[PDB]
Amino acid sequence: KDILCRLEHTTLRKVTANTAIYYDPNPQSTVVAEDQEWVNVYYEMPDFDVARISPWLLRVELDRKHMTDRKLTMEQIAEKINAGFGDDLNCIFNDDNAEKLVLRIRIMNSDENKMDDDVFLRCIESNMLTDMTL
Amino acid sequence: EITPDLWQEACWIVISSYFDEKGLVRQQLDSFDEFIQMSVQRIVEDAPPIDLQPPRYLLKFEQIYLSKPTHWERDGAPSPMMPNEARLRNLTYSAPLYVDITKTVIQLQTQHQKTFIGKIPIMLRSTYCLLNGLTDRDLCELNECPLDPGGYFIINGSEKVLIAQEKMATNTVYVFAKKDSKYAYTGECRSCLENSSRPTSTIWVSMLARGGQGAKKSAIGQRIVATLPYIKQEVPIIIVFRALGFVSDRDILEHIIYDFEDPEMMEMVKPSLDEAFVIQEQNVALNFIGSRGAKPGVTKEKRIKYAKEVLQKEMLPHVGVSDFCETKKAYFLGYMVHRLLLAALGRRELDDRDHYGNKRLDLAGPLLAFLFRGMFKNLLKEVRIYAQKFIDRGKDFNLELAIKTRIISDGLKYSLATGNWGDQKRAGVSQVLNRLTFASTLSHLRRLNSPIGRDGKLAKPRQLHNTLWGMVCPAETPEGHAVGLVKNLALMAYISVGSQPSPILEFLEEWSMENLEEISPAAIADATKIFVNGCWVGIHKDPEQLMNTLRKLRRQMDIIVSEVSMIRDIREREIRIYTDAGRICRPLLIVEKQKLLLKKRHIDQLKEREYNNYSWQDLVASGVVEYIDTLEEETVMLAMTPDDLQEKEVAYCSTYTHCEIHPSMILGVCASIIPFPDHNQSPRNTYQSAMGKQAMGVYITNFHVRMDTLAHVLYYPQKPLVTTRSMEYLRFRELPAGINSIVAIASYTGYNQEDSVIMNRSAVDRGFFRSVFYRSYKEQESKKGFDQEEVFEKPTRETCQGMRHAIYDKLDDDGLIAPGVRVSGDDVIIGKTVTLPRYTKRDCSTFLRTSETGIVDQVMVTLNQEGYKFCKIRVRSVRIPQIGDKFASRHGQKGTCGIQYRQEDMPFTCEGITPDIIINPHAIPSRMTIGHLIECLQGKVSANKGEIGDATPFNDAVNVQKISNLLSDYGYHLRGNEVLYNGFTGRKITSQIFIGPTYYQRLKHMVDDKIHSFGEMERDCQIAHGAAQFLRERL
Amino acid sequence: NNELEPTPGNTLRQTFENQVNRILNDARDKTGSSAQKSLSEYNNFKSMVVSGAKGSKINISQVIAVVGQQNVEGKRIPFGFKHRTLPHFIKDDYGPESRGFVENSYLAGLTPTEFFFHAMGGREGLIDTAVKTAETGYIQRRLI
Amino acid sequence: PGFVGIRFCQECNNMLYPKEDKENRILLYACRNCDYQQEADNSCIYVNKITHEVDELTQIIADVSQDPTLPRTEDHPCQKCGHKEAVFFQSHSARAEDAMRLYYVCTAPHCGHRWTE
Ligand SMILES: [Zn+2]
Ligand SMILES: [Zn+2]
Repeated sequence: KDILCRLEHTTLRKVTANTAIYYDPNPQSTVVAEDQEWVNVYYEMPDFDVARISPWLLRVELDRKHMTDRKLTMEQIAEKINAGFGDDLNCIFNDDNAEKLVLRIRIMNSDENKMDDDVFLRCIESNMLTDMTL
Repeated sequence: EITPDLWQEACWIVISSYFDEKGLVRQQLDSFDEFIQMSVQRIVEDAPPIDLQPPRYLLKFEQIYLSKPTHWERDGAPSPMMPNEARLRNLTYSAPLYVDITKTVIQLQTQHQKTFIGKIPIMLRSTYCLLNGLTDRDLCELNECPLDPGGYFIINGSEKVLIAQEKMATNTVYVFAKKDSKYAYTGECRSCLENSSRPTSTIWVSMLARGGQGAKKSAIGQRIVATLPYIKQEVPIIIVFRALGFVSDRDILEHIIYDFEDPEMMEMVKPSLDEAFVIQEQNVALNFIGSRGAKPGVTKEKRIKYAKEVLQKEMLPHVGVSDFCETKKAYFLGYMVHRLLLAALGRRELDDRDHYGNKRLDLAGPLLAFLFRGMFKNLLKEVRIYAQKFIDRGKDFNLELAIKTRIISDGLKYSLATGNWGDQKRAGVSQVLNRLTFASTLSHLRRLNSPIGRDGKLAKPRQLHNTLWGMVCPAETPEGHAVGLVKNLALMAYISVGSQPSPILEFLEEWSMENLEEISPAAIADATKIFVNGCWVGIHKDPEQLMNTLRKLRRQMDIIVSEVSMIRDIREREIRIYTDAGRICRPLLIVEKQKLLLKKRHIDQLKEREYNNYSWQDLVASGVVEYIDTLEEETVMLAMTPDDLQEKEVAYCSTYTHCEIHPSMILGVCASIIPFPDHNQSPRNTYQSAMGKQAMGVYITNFHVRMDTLAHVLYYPQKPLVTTRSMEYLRFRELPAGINSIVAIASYTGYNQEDSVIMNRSAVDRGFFRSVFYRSYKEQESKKGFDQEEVFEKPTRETCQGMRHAIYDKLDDDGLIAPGVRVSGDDVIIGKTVTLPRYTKRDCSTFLRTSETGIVDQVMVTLNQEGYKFCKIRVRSVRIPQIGDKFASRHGQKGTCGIQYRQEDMPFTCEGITPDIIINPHAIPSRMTIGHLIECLQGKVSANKGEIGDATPFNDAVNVQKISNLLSDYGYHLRGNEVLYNGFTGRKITSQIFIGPTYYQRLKHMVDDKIHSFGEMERDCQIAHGAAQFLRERL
Repeated sequence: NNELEPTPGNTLRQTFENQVNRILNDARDKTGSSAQKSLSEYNNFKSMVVSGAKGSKINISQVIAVVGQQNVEGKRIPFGFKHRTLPHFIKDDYGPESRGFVENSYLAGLTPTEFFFHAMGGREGLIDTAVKTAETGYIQRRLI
Repeated sequence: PGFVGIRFCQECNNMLYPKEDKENRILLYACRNCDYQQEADNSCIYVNKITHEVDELTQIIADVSQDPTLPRTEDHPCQKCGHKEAVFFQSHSARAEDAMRLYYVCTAPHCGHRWTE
């Protein structure tokens, strides 16, 4: 099974439950009531957003059955997103200690130093689900 | 009320009454009758009046008439025309067409009543035939066979059948998908202008696949685009809505999305709204569309005028062509988009290319109506050319030299003559009627053809689709390349002839339907949609009570003709009503509250049908039977028999709406002669359906007057000892094709191994399977120039150059043989010189076509269409069955003879019965033609009891054990085995041979037609042999 | 009842159809051997099968015991009507009779639905024969 | 999530498009053909359900109890009205992807109650 999961092509669409895109300009009081408990870890210990971050939030829910059968894990996805995009995207995700398998994505911190962000973010969502090879 | 002991009496009474009324070729006759009754008058009435210009001349056609078929002789005298003279003289059996023309001059008018415009070929035994309504006595006076069904034409003396043409139904939206396409889903509508002049015009509405990589693409996803006719490239769908004059997004979406509280649908359309954002007015949209024509206009207004013409005339003509129909087209276009969305959302399953509810069959009527419009336009076009050259001279104009009556007369004749369904400037229609045997003729008149082209290569047309049940014979199809494409009607299948929808529409308009233009656009969400002939026509808020009312009216045969199908799709909230022609349908018994409406009183009334007036029509009129088409069948529950209506311990279904009449009516003509076909492997039933067409018999009773080029008639045909009830309606008793033969299934001397057969020579000496072969020769005088002609005369060596060692002294002075002369190869039957431009004449005399010694049987002499002398000579030869000859049994067990043994040498029973035929047992076990074994058993019971056995399939009253028990009562071994004695030595044979009477067929194929005295694959083998000198000797 | 759990690598529909085809193909083979046991040493089918001259054990089985499942494109008989194979059945009937299991022998004769579904399966074999008789020398001609 | 619908302009009934008020830091829906702007209540711009999880009972139509061709059973009584006969069927759909669940609809006229077992 371990080798099977290393050969069979798996794009992020295989393991995604749903997308929601939000306008959320203050992560400190995020518009999704589920996330305020767990997201604050990344804001007690800040990362990336040292200058700014885009107010447009892309939230994906991953399917735990399709994730666990492949033995994928959020760090292995997020670092492949970081590898596949670079620093011009940022990824934030749950520990599997938390009950829900969320990953939260935002547009670059330092690009703030021809698609509007929520149009570009819908392009990014399609490009990940089409062609982010996990 | 009818009890299960009376049921097998009851249902065959009603089936008998159906065939007494309809007969077998009724879909041929009713279609041609409708063509002359209705379509010809509409084609002339719909054609545009001539505006001609000085004075202005306006010319119009009012009313139209045909006479009975009437020949115009070589001097021009009319005389009434009989079909048998047409066959003999090579005439076309046709009726002259006359029209009332009003000539008007500008203003004054004169009427040119009954102007002759040409001849329509007449379908024999149609209401316009001279044989119509005649009785058996009258037909025999005319030398017609009373049993001949008609339903064909005679063109230049040749009988011609229009094979029905299968096609996709028009006006209905289909959603299909294709593998490679740019488009994930494509909706389409092969819309057609209500059987008006112009052809079908397809619109497609497609959703693009997301697979185009790119930021703009990925940010919006799957755009929906229209493909309009006469436009080079797709138009964003929202632009087409704006060009129809709906400007806001909400106005358009209210035509596409009926509940706006369905947010999954709303997100599907956004990529097409954004694609069209920059166009916000009808004029810009019309400019955007008109810019994409085949020759985009020089100027904006010329493009808009072209676009507005395309949107009114070219897309969706069935919805309308008039100046104000664009709200209707918006609703239909929005429906076509809405169904594409439902297919893409997976909320509705894709359409099936092979579902026969999506087909139509074009019969003789529609085929001639299409064809006749082409000729009638040419008639007006030639008048427009000819008339103006007089009006350009100010003189008065005469139509009676402008109307070239040869246009209609020769255009219809030519296409029916050749099958080429268009100008000599679709093929294989109008085939020569096959006259090999009577069942062949009946099956040829009921044959259907598939589309091999555009739709066929996308379909799975050769598979037996589920929806052929009760419409098309499952067994009957050719072997080889045409497998599954050529098809045959089931015995009670009927093809709709069509009616105007006007009476239905006027009913709907009063039964509280709300019309296209009246609705508040939200109200279409909860209401159901009503479609008539594919036009969306309105909405109704109580569809169940509507559908009850509609069915009641059709059963009473009030406003709604019984041929109208009416379909409620309960989950889709669509009611569809079709008055269209070419819908295949079948009669079924109505069931209500788990009871048949057919009661014992109906059977009692039908029993007196020879002198009581009651008939099948009264069964339809009483609402006891109903016609149902192949997609109203999507909504029925069919009981297979009234057994299914009885109470049962576990109840399968409690909601039956209809009942089968008899399940054997799923078979067609040639499959209905197979006994016990439910006991055969299905490929062998298919082989019999082809082999039955090749069995000799008596093909028609008036065969003595027919001068057919080839015919075969059996001396001593018998009806089968073992018969199916359907064989009554095929008239197989009256024109049988075969003999009941005593067959032993035995390995005798080995000459019957593989599929060979041993035949009793002494039976053959007594005329068993003896037949005669008739060959007819035509020859014709001609006049090729001022001083060269061909004339019948007896040639002579002192004058003719072309003379051979052929024999001329059998000819009389007229240059013809007389009947009763014995003829052989290279005997001259018709002496015919041509005068040449020692010698003075060339010889073009005709010889006996083969060396087979025959006898001249008849010589008829006449004049042709041109008034030259015309001869037909018929020759007969008797064909005694030989070792090469092919035989078959009705169970696909074809075989040649192998040897013939005299009675002394055949094996014999104690009673001295030798078999007529010995077949090999090795033919049986892998073919599993167990019906063949049951026939021999039932036939032995039948020949002893003296009673013809009922081999109808699906009869729970006839079982092999019961047949065995009956056979035991006559002192035979219950399984049909018998002790045979060897003819050569008289010893008993250790095994007991199965013997019984079996109905055998002599097939057309005879060794005397075939005995005669090296391609790529043959050279390839001689190389592998290394026979290099052979390989070059043979080349 | 959703009490059926899918086999790994197969869809639940594939899981269901696999289980049903196993049951019905076992029944065909169990009835067929029971027929072959019935045949006396005198039986003329058995005499031709055991000699190898003509026929096989499945022909005996189909004549005597069970014609069995009818297949189109390797599957059970398709829903050519909406959610059913013929108008005689109710919708969503996945049982053997609905989907083309011919539980009768050729001696008992087929019921009307069995006769039609056996014609559907026999049409596929007629089409395939027409296809392969189009290719008879094709590869030979190209190779040579 | 559910799904996200459309808003239309009060002035001209064209589709409203989301954009940020960058100075108040609030999402607006704004017309692209006129000055009309509307404050959003929802914050969510877009949702997309790759698993397609939705309650199919919203898509079953109560009128289907009238179909002669579906099987019906007293073996599964309706909760709302107690009526014994229910009609039952599978998804009659694509995008179930695997399941063979039966959906039930009460056959009592004007009850129309729908459930799954
Ligand atoms: Zn606006
Ligand atoms: Zn209820």
